[PDB]
Amino acid sequence: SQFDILCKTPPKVLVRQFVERFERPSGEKIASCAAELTYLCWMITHNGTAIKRATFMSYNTIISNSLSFDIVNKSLQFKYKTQKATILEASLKKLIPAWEFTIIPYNGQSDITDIVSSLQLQFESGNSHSKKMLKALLSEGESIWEITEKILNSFEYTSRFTKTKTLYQFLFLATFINCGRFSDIKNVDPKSFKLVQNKYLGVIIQCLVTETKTSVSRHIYFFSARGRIDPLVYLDEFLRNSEPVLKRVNRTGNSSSNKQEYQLLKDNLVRSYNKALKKNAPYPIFAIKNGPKSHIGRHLMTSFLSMKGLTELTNVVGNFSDKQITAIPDHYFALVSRYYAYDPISKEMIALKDETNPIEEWQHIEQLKGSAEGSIRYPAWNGIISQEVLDYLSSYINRR
Amino acid sequence: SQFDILCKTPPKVLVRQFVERFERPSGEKIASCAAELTYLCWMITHNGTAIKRATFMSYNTIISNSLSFDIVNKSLQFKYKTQKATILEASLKKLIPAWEFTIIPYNSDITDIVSSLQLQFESSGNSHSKKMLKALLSEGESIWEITEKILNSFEYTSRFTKTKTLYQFLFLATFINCGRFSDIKNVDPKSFKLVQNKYLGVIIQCLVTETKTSVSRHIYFFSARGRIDPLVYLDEFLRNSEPVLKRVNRTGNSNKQEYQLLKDNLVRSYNKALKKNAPYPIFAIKNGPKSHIGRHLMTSFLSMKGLTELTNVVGNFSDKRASAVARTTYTHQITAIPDHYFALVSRYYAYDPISKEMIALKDETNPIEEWQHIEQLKGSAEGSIRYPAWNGIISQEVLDYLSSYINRR
Amino acid sequence: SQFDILCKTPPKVLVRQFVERFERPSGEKIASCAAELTYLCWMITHNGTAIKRATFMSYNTIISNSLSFDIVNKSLQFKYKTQKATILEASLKKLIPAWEFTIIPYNGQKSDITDIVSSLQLQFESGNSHSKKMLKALLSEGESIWEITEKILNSFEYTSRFTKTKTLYQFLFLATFINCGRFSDIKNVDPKSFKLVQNKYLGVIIQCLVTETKTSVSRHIYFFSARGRIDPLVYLDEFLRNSEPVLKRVNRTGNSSSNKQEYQLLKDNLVRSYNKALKKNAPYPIFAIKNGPKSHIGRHLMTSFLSMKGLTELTNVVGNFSDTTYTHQITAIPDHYFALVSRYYAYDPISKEMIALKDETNPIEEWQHIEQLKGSAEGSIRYPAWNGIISQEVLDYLSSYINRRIGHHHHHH
Amino acid sequence: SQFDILCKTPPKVLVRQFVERFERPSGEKIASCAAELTYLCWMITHNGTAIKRATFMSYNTIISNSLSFDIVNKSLQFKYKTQKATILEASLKKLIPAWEFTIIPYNSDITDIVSSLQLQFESNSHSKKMLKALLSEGESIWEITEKILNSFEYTSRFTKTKTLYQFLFLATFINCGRFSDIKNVDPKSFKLVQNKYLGVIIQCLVTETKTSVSRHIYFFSARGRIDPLVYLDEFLRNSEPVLKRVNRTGNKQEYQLLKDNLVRSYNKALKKNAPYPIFAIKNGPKSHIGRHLMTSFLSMKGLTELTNVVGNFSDKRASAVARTTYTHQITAIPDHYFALVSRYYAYDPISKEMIALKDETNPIEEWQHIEQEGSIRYPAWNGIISQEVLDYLSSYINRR
DNA sequence: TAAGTTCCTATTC
DNA sequence: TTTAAAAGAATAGGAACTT
DNA sequence: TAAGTTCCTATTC
DNA sequence: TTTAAAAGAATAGGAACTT
DNA sequence: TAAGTTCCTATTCTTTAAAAGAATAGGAACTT
DNA sequence: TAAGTTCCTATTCTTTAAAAGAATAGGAACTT
Repeated sequence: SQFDILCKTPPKVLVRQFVERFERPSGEKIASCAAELTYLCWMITHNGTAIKRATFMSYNTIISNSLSFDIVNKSLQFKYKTQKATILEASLKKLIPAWEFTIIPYNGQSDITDIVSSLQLQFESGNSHSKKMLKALLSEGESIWEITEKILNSFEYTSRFTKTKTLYQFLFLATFINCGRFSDIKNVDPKSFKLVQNKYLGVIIQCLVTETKTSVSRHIYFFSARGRIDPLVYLDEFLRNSEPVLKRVNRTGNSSSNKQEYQLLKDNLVRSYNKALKKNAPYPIFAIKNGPKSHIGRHLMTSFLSMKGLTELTNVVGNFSDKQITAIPDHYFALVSRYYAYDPISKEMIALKDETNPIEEWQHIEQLKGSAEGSIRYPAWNGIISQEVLDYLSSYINRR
Repeated sequence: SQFDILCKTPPKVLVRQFVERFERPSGEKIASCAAELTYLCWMITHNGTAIKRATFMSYNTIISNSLSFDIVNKSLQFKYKTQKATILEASLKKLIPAWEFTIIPYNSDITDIVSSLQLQFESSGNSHSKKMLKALLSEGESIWEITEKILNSFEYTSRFTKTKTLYQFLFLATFINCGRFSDIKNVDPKSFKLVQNKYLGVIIQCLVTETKTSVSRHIYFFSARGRIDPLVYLDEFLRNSEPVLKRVNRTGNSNKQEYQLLKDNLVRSYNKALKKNAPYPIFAIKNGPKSHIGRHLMTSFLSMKGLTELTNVVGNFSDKRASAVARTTYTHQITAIPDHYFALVSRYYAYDPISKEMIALKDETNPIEEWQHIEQLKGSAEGSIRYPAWNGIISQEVLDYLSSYINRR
Repeated sequence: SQFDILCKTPPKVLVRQFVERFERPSGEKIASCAAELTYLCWMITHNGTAIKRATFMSYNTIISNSLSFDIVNKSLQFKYKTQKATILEASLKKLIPAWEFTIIPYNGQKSDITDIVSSLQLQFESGNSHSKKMLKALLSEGESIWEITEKILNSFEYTSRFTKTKTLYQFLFLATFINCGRFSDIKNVDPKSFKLVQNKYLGVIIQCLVTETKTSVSRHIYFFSARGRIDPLVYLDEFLRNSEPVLKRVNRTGNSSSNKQEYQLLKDNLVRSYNKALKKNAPYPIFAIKNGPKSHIGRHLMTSFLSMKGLTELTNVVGNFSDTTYTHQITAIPDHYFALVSRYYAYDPISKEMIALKDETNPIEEWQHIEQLKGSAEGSIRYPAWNGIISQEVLDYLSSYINRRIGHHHHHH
Repeated sequence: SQFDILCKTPPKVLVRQFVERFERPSGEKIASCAAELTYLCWMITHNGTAIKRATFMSYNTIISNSLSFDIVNKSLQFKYKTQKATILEASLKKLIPAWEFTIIPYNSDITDIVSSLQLQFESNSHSKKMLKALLSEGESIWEITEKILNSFEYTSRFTKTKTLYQFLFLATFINCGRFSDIKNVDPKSFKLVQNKYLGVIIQCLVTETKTSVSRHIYFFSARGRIDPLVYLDEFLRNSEPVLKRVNRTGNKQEYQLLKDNLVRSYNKALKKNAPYPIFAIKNGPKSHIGRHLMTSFLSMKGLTELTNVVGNFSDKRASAVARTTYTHQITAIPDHYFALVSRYYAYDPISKEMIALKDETNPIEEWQHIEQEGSIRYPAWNGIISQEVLDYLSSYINRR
């Protein structure tokens, strides 16, 4: 990819390659300065700070779409998300004195007559059909859990391979359960899996994601759930069909010191996943272009919590901005696991008289040792995922 | 109304009518550009976004009160709630180059300040009202006693059965739902449904979309033990008022709703009435709560019973415990008033702060069991006959239920 | 006072009197425009909003000290706490076109090395920070907060010239300590707001309300039984039987009298004599320092007491330091606060609960004994000057507690 | 030291010496204005307020590293932590009109950004992880404490250094204080203070703390193989009062408990005798280990409420107005804290109580036997440390 | 087969 | 999706001596 | 006869 | 001492008619 | 020697403002 | 009569932006 090449190219070389384009003013050469120009405009406006893959990608597109130049008057202009265009224009000139640069703001700073004619148009005959469907999804009959199962099911046969089937369901259920984004699941450090105690379910599986959108680390969980949908089961299926992925570098920094060497899922999994979700459209919402896809899980849990009147948890669970890395309260999992119910009147979690009590089953599992069969059931993750974890999951699975 | 005419006038025409005023500079013409100017300043600062009736009304008043101009120097100024006055001034000029505009922040001149002070000095903000409400509450009478007394103050003083019916309905409705006037008025009569409630069997639910914070909420009506029965007042309301055509409330032009539950002006006569029959001192205070009393009453009721956790949900308050973004684009489902809320307000149950439970009052009549007796009852479609004006508008399932409940008593 | 006259003068008249000063340009006339000018600069910069007595007093002084003018060039300048000097200058001119005004910031941009140096050079060779030094000592040395409180309280016992002043000083001091309030917090109490309020640790305590506080955030002022030689109820008793209700002083230009308290608890000038007294009978060094805390001592003491005991969470609430329903917002003090300050209990850091001292007398039970016999409206007889002002329920309670204290057979039947 | 000389030099003289450097523009003279310039820039930006040793040291280094000048154009520039460079530049000029000064923010141009990036291209989290490891492994806090304490037992070259290291370490742990918290103790403030659990404990006072918020330092009898009183005894009988080093350009205090340079020697020692891996890490905690240990101890025992008080962490409950203006008495460390750390008791998280460990020796009763000489055992501190204290310690020791 | 990927561009958060 | 950069004041470390 | 007051000015919050 | 100012969108009120 | 010292430099922690407004403390001449 | 209406004006609630950055969704053209 372009970004990968950028990261491979030495700084001095980049500035070199950029300058060369202007010695023998060629349309073929100046029109390919987009990547380089992006890098430069950033390095300038941020004094050397590294640039993230996504951000670079975005800006590079913006520059490409706006780049225009006059080889005769030695002038060149383009758009860039910045407000100190001057400082940037100047710095650019210093690198290529002969030329005159013009940075055009990406954001508009709105003529009446247009606004009017546009209004006049509307008068005669928001455009968020996406929000309309999302309301329906939740507004009609089915409960959140019913919708979850149905979506989860839509991949069951439509998938071409067991791996993809396994991945889609795992990813979807994972996103819902943690109210996380695709990346929150994908960037998990497989080596961070641990067994953590929870006074309601005994123990739950916890892993860590560092490379999140807002760069605020958060935990991702997996736990036993009462009913036809059991996260542990899908985690099991996931593990026995997929393998660790080398952490893709996503920023120009050269930092090779401390960092995760692996990641839980493949970066491109999202494309196929969305493409799948799009086709097997279990609900209308998924037919809408640019409508939520992999995100859906996020929106679902966010709604679930708001509906249950537990918005206090929303922030913690969904990892947002509020006023060690903050952990999810014990009762959250109690609820989502379905072994308990939230009582509005007293505000406590009440377990369902259903026979199986998660706590007692963990104890039965915790007891009988001498069964490192976990490392035998999950060969590809052996040596990667804590054995204590692999053994627990393995047991739980066999033990049922 | 002016706003209605604004909505009826085609955009190009508005800009037309505005420009004309400046070709033959007349005082009679420039002094009437307020409405148009309001619309324009908005459209400009919001890039075509529609403007809401109330907001337009407000701004239009502000412009009217501040509009001043010099026909000779071709200059014109006025106040407008904005901080990017320049952008606005410029855009205005482009439409009428000859003139120079000056937008003054709504954030004055001494002689005015003075005369105004001189005025105040001679004649003998909301603090008094809050104190009076606390009084109203801190004296023998319970929330329900106060509710009944107010409800009664209209019983005789009203000039017509309709007005009497409307006032009581509105008041009780506002209290019961902890809603504002508008929360009751903008209900979509076509959204009435029967919804189950584990404490009362079923309750009537309707929907309001056009709320102050634009966050939709539900409005309810349910059987209540005691002298005051919401269902009864709903019955009286329905048999004396008729569906109201939904007033247009924004310049836009479409998620329709042809009707609304009450008349927009009902609030004026209602407050005027509440003011005169002043059942309590609080109502004598100028600018003191009027139609808002209902809301304050229930808010107090819940707090006093120590259930402030519900207050937010019932009063439909923007919830701040969840990220802004978590709200704006990730939440897609109206929060639900918890079942027990109605149990309490219905008076068929009581709240035990210690056991955190709803203790049914041994009153003979059991809400749940009576609904079953009513639900069994079939064929009797006397609902559409009892509420002719709402027939075809309000779900027949609802009209039949109410009708039965009423007759069945 | 000048401020009172300002409030009595009709707006149009003020502007009148001000303008007149500039028609027959006289030094005797222009030099007396300070009050008027203060009022005007405020009304202008605040669009008619009223001005508070203290603020007016302050600004008027600042203007008086800086006012200067040229009758020939028809120019006049002065300092005023503002940053939009221009808007102000203009508005002034419009009122008197002939003249040119110049508002000078009270708080300029703000020095020069050589000065800084010579100043340092001065110091190298060789009362506000000395204030903080003494306050630390006061608390740092032996004595406990309660010991210091008693000692100060006593310093007035024999140095006062009248029983009333003695009574007032001790009441005020103890009141300020107990509520961690300022002089004004005690002075502006609405005598008509006294009420009996329940407290799970002491049975009941006396509560009153102050609205006119510095930060305009209302707060409650309390009085309660305390175990030991210092009993707030006793000093309240002495206070009430020697002082009378004070008509509420008007403290803002508003004409509004429509609704407001007609009485205030203490006299505005009490603070002068009180500080003067505290200054002389200087029970401790701290009080000798010029501009050092005087009536404010109470506030510092309690703040320190709470910090020392590690209960800073209460500090804000009790001291009313700034940080739904249709309600006059006033946050109250948690029940346990009074438990502590009353001395009938102790704070246990390990569990965070209040533990009563096995001392025989338990306050709750005594309130019950008092609550039982009523009908003895002996309160209105003991506090004649407050009768009809302070709730009878309150006067009767205090009265009983007092009698039921010194002893008497009828009060013990 | 330079700073000491600064404090010894009269203000007028400093400004004198500074000005002289610019009359006969000499590289040898202008290049030595760093100290003086530091002082001045401070005095200017703070209107005469004194400057602290550490702060002066830091700024002086920054100026030295950036100072550059042109004797011909009579210009001089340097970096300084400030944002009102102009005001400063001006003031400087007024003192030496002929010259033009340029203050550069300490906290651009492409070629620099580039070369800097080119540099990086070619070439904190670990320490925290290592501490967690150190903690999350069999050995209890007290076991770790003893082991570290022992690592000096033989590796030390003198009895004094051995004595000092162990004392300092145990002191830091016990009080959850920094090096300075122990070093700046006023030896004349030692007292006997009552404790409802241990009878009495030794209390001293530190005024010159980092946050300038005074705090108390304690020493008390502890059950087990590690007894603070014993190490205090060893300390006292091998070291002696240190003259309080002046730490600001300006409130006497004739002595301090330890030597300012003790920390270097101590860290160097801790580094070599590395009892644990953590100590091998460059820039990893050294003398700071004690605080971290206690901080962890309290958190682990679930008593974080105490942490703030014991560690003297700036309180954020009471407002700044409250804290600044109206607070004049050091928050008292709760009695039970010492009960715990002394090991004569245990904390019951459920009953919220101190459960005395049936150990035979009762701390309270032994104090009484003692309460029912010292100046001869601690000659160097005689007349300095309260006799009441020296006698108590002396007894306790002999009575052992 | 295309569902799956691959590597940008377009949109949304 | 988010929203505190920096001054101010310690605690490590480096290098060359010292006991 | 000085502690108390009155009504500003100076300082501090 | 305190420290979010203001745009945006309801709910009261005033005045002159209607019934 | 090499741990232990000096005396800076390099790193890693902790705390942060300014001024309009509105009290409280003090100065003098007067009251009692 | 005045309560009840109109149609603004006056008051009193309520919630906030904008944009640089960083992901997720979609378009075309290859792969198992």
